[PDB]
Amino acid sequence: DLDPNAIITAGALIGGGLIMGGGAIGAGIGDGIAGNALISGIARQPEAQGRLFTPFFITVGLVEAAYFINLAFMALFVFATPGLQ
Amino acid sequence: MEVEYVGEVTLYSFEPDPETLFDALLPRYIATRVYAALLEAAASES
Repeated sequence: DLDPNAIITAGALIGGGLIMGGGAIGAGIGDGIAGNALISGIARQPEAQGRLFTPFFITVGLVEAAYFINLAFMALFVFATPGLQ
Repeated sequence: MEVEYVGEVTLYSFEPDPETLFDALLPRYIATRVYAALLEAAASES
């Protein structure tokens, strides 16, 4: 038989897995690198923290927004699957 | 130059590295001290 909807769901689940895996890798690595920069900057300068948080927040936002877009589209994939009949 | 350790009182950044700067600076410090001695002796001579 191989009900078509079963194949659709399997493909959607694998696609969501890929979306989330890539999003997690990107978010983790980017946040780690930005935090590395922040920690080094604060280590060099005690009071730098106040002004360094601003660019660090910009970077964290730019990375986390990309990750959460992938989150939303995975939710789309596994809950409202395009092309499902 | 015996190293004198005074107890205590944003760290500096050193380009390229502190070791090279120290190596290039010690001879300059010795020359500066010799110059100070020469000036001091000139004043004493006058």
